[PDB]
Amino acid sequence: AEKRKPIRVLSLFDGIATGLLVLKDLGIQVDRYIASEVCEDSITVGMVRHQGKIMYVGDVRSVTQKHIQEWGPFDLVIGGSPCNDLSIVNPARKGLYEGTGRLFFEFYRLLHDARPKEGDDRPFFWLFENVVAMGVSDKRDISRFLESNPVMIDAKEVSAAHRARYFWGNLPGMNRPLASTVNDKLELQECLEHGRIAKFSKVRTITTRSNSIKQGKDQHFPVFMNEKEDILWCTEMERVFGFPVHYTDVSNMSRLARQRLLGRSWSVPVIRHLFAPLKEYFACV
Amino acid sequence: QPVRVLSLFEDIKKELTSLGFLEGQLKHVVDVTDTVRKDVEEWGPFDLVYGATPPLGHTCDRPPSWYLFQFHRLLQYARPKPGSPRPFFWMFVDNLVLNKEDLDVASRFLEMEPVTIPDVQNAVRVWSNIPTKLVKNCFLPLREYFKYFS
DNA sequence: CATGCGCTCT
DNA sequence: AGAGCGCATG
Ligand SMILES: Nc1ncnc2c1ncn2[C@@H]1O[C@H](CSCC[C@H](N)C(=O)O)[C@@H](O)[C@H]1O
Repeated sequence: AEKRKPIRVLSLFDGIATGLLVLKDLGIQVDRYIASEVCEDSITVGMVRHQGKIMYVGDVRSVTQKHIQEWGPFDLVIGGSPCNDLSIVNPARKGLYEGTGRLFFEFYRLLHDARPKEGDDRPFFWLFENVVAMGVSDKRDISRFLESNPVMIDAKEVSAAHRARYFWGNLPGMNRPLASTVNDKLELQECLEHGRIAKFSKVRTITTRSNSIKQGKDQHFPVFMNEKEDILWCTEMERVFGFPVHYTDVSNMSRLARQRLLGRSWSVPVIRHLFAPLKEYFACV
Repeated sequence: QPVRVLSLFEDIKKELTSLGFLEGQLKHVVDVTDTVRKDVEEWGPFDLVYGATPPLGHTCDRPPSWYLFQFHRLLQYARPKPGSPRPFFWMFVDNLVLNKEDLDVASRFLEMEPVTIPDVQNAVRVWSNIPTKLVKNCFLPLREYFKYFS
């Protein structure tokens, strides 16, 4: 009689380990979490915030089929490739096939190496995330390689910021409606620290660019504080993304560094929304 | 057994008859962007699948890697079953249009280091499951596993 | 039409 | 560190 086992996760392009974070928040017992990252700051954040639980590997393109076979079978395979060559926010983007774009295929590739062989009836879940603001050609091509259509989820519905994102995958109930939680902070005001007034209810998509915090045409300061207008503090921004307070306060990072990490990141309530039914498929802690 | 071949980005039908593989059993696609798995399966199981980059100095909108990735895609589409009914081979050819980075990506994806074949700076590279004239010698050995219509 | 998981250049 | 550029695109 099959019992539920702790989950085995391969995380490509792991960033600040949003996956493991969400998984732990859902109370899902994690057998192993193998992450592929190359940015030392991000790897530091993952290392510190999850106390060496994360087994790190180098470049994703240094991971081979033999490694997948050797690192045990994987219950879950999640990844979001860099979008600096995909997003239309970058005028000088090199597309899906040049630059960092081709790294998507590295996910693709590895997915098929990790996919349980035919005649294997074990549960296999995978999730690939990227931006909506990408060219139609690239989107179509990604859909053709992953043989699926994406699901648009916007963090506006569940957080204090706009984050329209495409999600390819096969997680149960990806298309189900999002639902706010008592823990969710939907208005920017709810994210601010004490003594600070928010000019906005929602903020526009936060990139790695510092002035993505500026709102609309006239580049308005998002907050006002004691006779002086101000931008978001890193803690407030963390709260906006749904991360626990002071999550990215490591490795003596400047505002720009932290924001560089967070701008590339996932919206925690969204990933929680996606991983939510998994707690019924694996052992709970 | 007779011929069953899938040709990509180039047509070797003219060469297939020349080396003795023709008898209609060849399929050829130029734009494979809107080709699904079912489209590959419905064309009958293929014994050999070919694809090659256009000779450099030819005109192409696509990046050098596009050909490789599409080839790998349709290749995974074309492979049979865990059980092995018959012989199945694949071949990808670079006309020296692949960047060092891109050919490294090729070697990474096809899980094989390319064999380089010279003309006599007019050479070509190839990734193949095999155990113009000079590489026609590479088109040759298939005759042992598949009947030739001479 | 307003917008963007960015780069560049001080 | 912060302002400008960029324009296809939903
Ligand atoms: N070649 C490569 N191999 C592995 N990771 C890479 C890589 N190139 C870039 N990356 C990493 O991939 C990440 C994609 S941004 C996604 C971060 C993550 N999904 C999060 O929620 O935070 C970047 O942070 C970058 O550091």
